[PDB]
Amino acid sequence: IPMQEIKSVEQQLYPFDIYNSLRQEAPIRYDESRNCWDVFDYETVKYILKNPSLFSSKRAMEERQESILMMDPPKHTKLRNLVNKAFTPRAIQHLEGHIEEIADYLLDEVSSKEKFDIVEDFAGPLPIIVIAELLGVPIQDRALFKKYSDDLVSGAENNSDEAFAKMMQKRNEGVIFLQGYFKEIIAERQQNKQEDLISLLLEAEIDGEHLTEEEVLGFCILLLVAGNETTTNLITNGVRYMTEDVDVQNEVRRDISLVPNLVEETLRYYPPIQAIGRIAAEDVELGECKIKRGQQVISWAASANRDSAKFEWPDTFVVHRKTNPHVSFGFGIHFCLGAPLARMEGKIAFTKLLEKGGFSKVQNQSLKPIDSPFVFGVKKYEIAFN
Ligand code: HEM
Repeated sequence: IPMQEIKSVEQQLYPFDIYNSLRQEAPIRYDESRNCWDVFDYETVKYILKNPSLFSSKRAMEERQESILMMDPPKHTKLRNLVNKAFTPRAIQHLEGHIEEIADYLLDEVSSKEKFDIVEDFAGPLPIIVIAELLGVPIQDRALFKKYSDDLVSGAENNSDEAFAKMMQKRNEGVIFLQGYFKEIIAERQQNKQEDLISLLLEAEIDGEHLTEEEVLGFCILLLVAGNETTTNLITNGVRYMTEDVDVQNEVRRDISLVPNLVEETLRYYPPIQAIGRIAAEDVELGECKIKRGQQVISWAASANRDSAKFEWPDTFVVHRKTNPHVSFGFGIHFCLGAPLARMEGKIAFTKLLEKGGFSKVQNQSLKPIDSPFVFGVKKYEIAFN
């Protein structure tokens, strides 16, 4: 359910001027229609995230509990600490070759094609293949794995009651499949360990505590939910920017060391996740606004990422920033566990693309935004190499 200031399709595809205006009028505002507080300014987004005691990640138990994302300390702290070791930049760095092999593979499958969808053909599959490798999905089981991960976040045929129904069947059908499949794999690895993440998670120990199989199960479902579409949107949003501003593409193709800046600046400018939800746990005054216990507090990273108070040239895509303290991965204790992996898949994806040569956006597409108003990315983006 989107905010009323976002009217057309073209605004969903570039709402940043809208959010910027809103940030100037009211850094905090209550939207009666959506029954929530929106926060647009960086300093107050940072503060919300940095104070889990005031602003909670907990959710109504009717909605699913996506593992650590929807926990508060002290529980969140214990579980994160058990899954942490596997996601640091050093821990995953060794995957660079495999991720390179995959991106090479995916681009080789579209060589004689004169145009292709970066989503379906490249950016969508890369995270699925990688997290499959990482988790320990055998290669021979990827097809169904990919299929229901795809199904997990599928769009709709229309925004009706009929197609929203159909989609939610499909999504939920995938969560069920994936819960069954992992439950099967967790169990497999529970009694015979393999050289993979699921096994590594089962063996973790901190203060004598282990994760339960159900915690590993839920964490594995989270990695797909949290890790696939967002990374896919990173690669696609980046390819989108690099075809909207070709000089940026060509600058980075010539100084390939700029790709890490390209990735952070894509995250800042075209953030795959544009908003973070919290439920207020106490009454708290933000500026002059009186936020009450129980109220929903949406912090907009896409607005925050462009705050004149924190970022120079906030509406200009710059690959030479000295710091890029966006909140596209959040901030604080819930800071994306997958940022090193997303940053590496992002880096490799952009590199292989640039090394293949110039590429351009294909003429006369109807760019279709992702349905959620918390997500920023497109369902399809056709490009062509020259
Ligand atoms: C560009 C890609 C990604 C973006 C933009 C992104 C964004 C985020 C954000 C904003 C949060 C914090 C949400 C909150 O504070 O409530 C988060 C959390 C998380 N992300 Fe991502 N994510 C990305 C990729 C990934 C990947 C690839 C993985 C793993 C494969 C991953 C795993 C997680 C997990 C497990 C959490 C929960 C951490 C916690 O709650 O303590 N993310 N992500």
